[PDB]
Amino acid sequence: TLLLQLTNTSAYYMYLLLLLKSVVYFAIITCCLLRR
Amino acid sequence: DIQMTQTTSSLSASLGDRVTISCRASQDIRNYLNWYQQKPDGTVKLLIYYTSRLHSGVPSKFSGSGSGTDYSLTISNLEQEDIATYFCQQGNTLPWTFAGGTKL
Amino acid sequence: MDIQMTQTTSSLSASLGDRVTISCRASQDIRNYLNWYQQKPDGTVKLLIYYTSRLHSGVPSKFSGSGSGTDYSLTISNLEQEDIATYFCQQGNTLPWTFAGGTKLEI
Amino acid sequence: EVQLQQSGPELVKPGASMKISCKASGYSFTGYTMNWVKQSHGKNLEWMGLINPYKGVSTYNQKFKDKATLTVDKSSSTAYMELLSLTSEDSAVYYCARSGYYGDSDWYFDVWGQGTTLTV
Amino acid sequence: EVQLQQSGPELVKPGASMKISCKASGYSFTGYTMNWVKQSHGKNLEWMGLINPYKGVSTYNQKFKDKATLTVDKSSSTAYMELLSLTSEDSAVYYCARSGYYGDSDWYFDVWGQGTTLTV
Amino acid sequence: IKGNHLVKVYDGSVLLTCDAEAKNITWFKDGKMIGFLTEDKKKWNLGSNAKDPRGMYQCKGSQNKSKPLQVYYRMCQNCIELNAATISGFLFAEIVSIFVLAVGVYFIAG
Amino acid sequence: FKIPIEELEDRVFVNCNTSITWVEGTVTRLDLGKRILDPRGIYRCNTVQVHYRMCQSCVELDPATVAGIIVTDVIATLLLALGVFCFAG
Amino acid sequence: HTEKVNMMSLTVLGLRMLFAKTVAVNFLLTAKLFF
Amino acid sequence: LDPKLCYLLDGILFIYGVILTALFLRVKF
Amino acid sequence: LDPKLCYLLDGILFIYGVILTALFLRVKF
Amino acid sequence: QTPYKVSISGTTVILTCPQYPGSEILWQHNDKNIGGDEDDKNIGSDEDHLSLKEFSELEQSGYYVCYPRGSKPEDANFYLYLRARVCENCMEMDVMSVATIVIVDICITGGLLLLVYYWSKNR
Amino acid sequence: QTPYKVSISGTTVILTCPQYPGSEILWQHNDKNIGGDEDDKNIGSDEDHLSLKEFSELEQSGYYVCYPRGSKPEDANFYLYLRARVCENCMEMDVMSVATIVIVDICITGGLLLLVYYWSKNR
Ligand SMILES: CC(C)CCC[C@@H](C)[C@H]1CC[C@H]2[C@@H]3CC=C4C[C@@H](O)CC[C@]4(C)[C@H]3CC[C@]12C
Repeated sequence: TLLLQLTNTSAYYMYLLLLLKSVVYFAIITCCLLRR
Repeated sequence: DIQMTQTTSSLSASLGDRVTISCRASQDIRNYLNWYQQKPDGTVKLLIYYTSRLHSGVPSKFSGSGSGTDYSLTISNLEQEDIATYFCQQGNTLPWTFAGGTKL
Repeated sequence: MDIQMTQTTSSLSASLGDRVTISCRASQDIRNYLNWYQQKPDGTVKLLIYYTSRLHSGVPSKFSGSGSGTDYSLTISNLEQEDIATYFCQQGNTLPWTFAGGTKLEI
Repeated sequence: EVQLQQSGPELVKPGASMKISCKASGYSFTGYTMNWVKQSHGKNLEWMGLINPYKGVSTYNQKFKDKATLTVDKSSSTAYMELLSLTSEDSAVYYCARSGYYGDSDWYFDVWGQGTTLTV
Repeated sequence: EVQLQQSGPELVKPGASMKISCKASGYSFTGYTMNWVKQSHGKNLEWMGLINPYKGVSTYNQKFKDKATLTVDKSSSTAYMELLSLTSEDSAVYYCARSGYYGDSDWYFDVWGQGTTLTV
Repeated sequence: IKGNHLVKVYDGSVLLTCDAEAKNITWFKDGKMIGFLTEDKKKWNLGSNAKDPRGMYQCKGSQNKSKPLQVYYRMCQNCIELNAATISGFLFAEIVSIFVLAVGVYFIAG
Repeated sequence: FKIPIEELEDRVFVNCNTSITWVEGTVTRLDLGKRILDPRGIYRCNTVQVHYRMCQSCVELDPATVAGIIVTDVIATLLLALGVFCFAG
Repeated sequence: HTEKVNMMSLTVLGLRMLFAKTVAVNFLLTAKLFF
Repeated sequence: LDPKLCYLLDGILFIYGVILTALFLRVKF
Repeated sequence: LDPKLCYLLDGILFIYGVILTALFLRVKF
Repeated sequence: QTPYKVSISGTTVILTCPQYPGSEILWQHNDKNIGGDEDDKNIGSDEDHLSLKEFSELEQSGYYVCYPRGSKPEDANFYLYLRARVCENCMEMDVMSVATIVIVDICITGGLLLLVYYWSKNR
Repeated sequence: QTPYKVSISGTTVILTCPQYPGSEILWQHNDKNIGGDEDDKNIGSDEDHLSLKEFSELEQSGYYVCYPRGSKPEDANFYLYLRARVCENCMEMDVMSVATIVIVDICITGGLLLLVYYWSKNR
């Protein structure tokens, strides 16, 4: 069950990195929507 | 509430004698009985419990016996302080029913 | 800082079959850490008692010792022509492990 | 030394409510179940009931549920009885009897009280 | 059996450098510490130091820190001492003694060598 | 036990006993006064092993202060594996996510 | 009497001096399967009400993370509603 | 041990639910920005 | 434990993909 | 490896769904 | 003859004895007296609720029996055997409960998106 | 009393004993001596380190104490209890490394999105 924990805590940072990229993409789309 | 009557309601015991106190119950109480020493001035203390054991501070001259219904107390070398009444107390079912006892 | 470990007796007079003790006093408390080496006349030495309580592997059982703190002693009986030697003690607490002057038996 | 001290005669009017304290000393009051045994007619003992000192919960004889109500005071280390509708028959001597807390020792009364002769 | 043979007695002139070997046989040599002990004047034993055969790290006496140097050729199961700046005070027997590897058993010298009468 | 070695270690939590009188044991940590406990519980807990309890612990009882026992737990619960599959998946997700965001920003100029 | 419960080879089975008479719950010696399946029930040997919560579907949810994911899921769905608010506005 | 592994699995699932929500909101915001 | 929550969210996204696939095939014709 | 292949399936489902709904909204321009 | 409702809640176990109504009920663990006044205050037999704060799976577990006041522990022949690996702030949920909560979340997400879409259509 | 600094990488643990300088440093494990020639060549030793290559989960975990040459094992001034988990290429993602990874990736994403915006606006 150790390798399952390793995959889970690798995914917990992978998806959080995807969340940070999606948050900054949300920031740029909000900036361009305010430009819109 | 099992009635607890002694077969010997009152008896005469001489000084320095070994006299047993017969106690009986309506039903078997699974040896759950205690004997109590009540001095006639009013003060009362635990003599023995569970018909065989001995309380702390109780003298070794007091011990009980019997299984089932007929229970007895063994008292040896009666003194002037030993002249009192004694109560067998059923400790089996609620409520704990005492007995009439016998004077000495 | 080294322990100046000395023996009170350097030459002990004894005889065959005698039970005699050998004294060795330490400068400090060395918590039951001694050894008891014997020196043959040709110079060949060996260990007899280590830790002052247990005996060496292959030693005769006639060698024994006791003591704790600073006063330690060796108990030996039935001295033979093989047992004439010089007997040593050493400390084990602090480096360097210092020996003593050694007690030589006399027949 | 474990000591159980009560009040005196405690003269109480008939038909009223009577109180009889029982002070606990030499031991922890909440650690030992204190029963209440009444000397009926000067010759026969019978059991009124008990009260848990640690939690205040009381268990009574089925004949004498309405005769008295047992309360305790943890700060005062005293056990109280509050007799309800006492008659000339109910004038008797009341013993407070300590025992063991749990079910293996709550059935023998180890140390008793002097007993207050509730006379009218 | 376990036994340690040493070099012969050498009449080494003062001021030169001597080399005495001591073989180790009958046991795993690299797993037991070799302690080098000098018997001055034929009476008083003096402990000069130990060299660990495995690591090669050697701890010396405070007096003989500079006057002695221990080396080990592990392949031939030998323990060497390169005595340097010899004096007539060094005309003594120089045993090598096996103790245990670890601190619970390195303080007793189990078996001892024959002894090189290093005459100066 | 020998020479002030009183603090021992024995259930996710770490059980940390001390060898002293069972009246009052004071648990110091990091060279300062951190704890002082009562009787009948000399097994002071800092947390589960997954919450990596570490540091110098020392107890003081009726005898002298115990010499410090430094626990060092590295039960990870936060350790990622740098195997080829995991780093390959992370690089794949990184490249795909940055490319998808780039397509999102390539089509925004109008 | 004091009817015992045996945990041998990670399995629960009741042992008595006579026959076991089950009355209610999950079902001399009567097997109950493993202990990880959490058996319960009343077993009256002519009596014990056994209970097991060796939790293997067991979660240690801390309030900080499960509160954070909720308070960010709610604001994510709120911004999604703001996105659908621009569908026809 | 496993009681924290399961909580890690649930918070990965919650992060992925919220990732699907944030991908949906970015897609809808970009599409309405183009519209 | 619980490695099948991933398959649950993958099933949710597969439902989303197939209800876009049906719409795309319908409006494509 | 089962959660990792499940996450690979998740990634390809995200990309397939995103591309397909991008085309489907390209139709409704 | 009701069973003992064992109310596990975090690092706290609540045993109940609803077999005897009204009577004061004491508790015994492994034929050793527990509940009420004891050495440790982590255990309290309030009413029928035998609370077990900081439950240990090895030393506070095992046999449990309730008996009313005025009844012997040896008289009772209806015991409980408890094993429960409790855990701090720690629920127990299967895969079906997680499926339920994700289905509820996606359903209320859709039901709020449709509501916001219609309130935007109106104004 | 400098604490025993420990450097775990992958499946090997390197127990450094910063006190006892200069002298030979030995080692002890569960009151049994290691750090020399023995049956297993996995547990090495050095002038300051006890490198347990291929560190086991529990077969090599216990009380690890250094003592200098000459000093007794119980004469050592310090102890360490080690119980660690190992992998093939695990790294401990502590808060500093996680924050650094997040800030590096968010700066990378910002720079790439700015550059993509620039060349998309240019064409
Ligand atoms: C998912 C987030 C992070 C990034 C979003 C990127 C994708 C999904 C976005 C970025 C630009 C978008 C496109 C921009 C322009 C057009 C052409 C128009 O006729 C219809 C919609 C369509 C086809 C959009 C569909 C979705 C789209 C491709």
